Amino acid sequence: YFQGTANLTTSLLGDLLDDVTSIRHAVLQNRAAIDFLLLAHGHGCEDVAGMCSFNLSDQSESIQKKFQLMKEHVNK
Amino acid sequence: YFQGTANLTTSLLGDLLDDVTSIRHAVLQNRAAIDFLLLAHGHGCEDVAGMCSFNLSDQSESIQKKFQLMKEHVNK
Amino acid sequence: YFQGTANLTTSLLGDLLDDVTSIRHAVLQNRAAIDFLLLAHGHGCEDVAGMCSFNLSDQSESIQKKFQLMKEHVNK
Ligand SMILES: [Cl-]
Repeated sequence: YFQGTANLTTSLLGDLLDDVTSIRHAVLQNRAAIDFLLLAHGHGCEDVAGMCSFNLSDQSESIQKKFQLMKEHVNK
Repeated sequence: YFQGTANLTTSLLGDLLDDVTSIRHAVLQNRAAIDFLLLAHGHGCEDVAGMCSFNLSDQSESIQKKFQLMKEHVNK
Repeated sequence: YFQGTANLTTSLLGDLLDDVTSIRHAVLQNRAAIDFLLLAHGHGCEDVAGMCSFNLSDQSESIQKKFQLMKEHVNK
């Protein structure tokens, strides 16, 4: 049914949001590690494109609320 | 039609799953590279937040099967 | 309505595509940083699994056009 397709979509998006959140966290831990290494070479994060930045696209707020709204709409 | 919207959604999700899988793999290769560098400074991965961990959110199993179920449901 | 579910889905996918694009960019900047460090140890990217590669799964073209087609179809 349409409820079928819809519920599959939200289930799937749920899993995918959680994997992407997890990916982002790892990338930022990786960047922090990199900056410690640059430090130990006597270099600052400014010596490497992007390495000072820890404010990635983080539309996490927006996505969680829309996801909730979608579920509540799709499964009620 | 609804089949239209649905088939666009699964096509798109297909591409996105493949890009996210690929991203995760790269992040884990990046972390492995980092740990080799920490090693060469005489440090262990325990000296850097997260650097020992290679078990990221990996709901890949779950997502592939739901994706398959969605396609088969959406396009049959 | 179905337009409801649909418009929520595209809004959400929009945010997610933008976050994933942003993630990928960061991972590639992280890899570039890593390679500079390997260099400073007298090693080439060939000494570390994946570190030479900057051509990640990048189905960005395909996804943007399908996303556009989906919106135009879903919200018209
Ligand atoms: Cl990374």
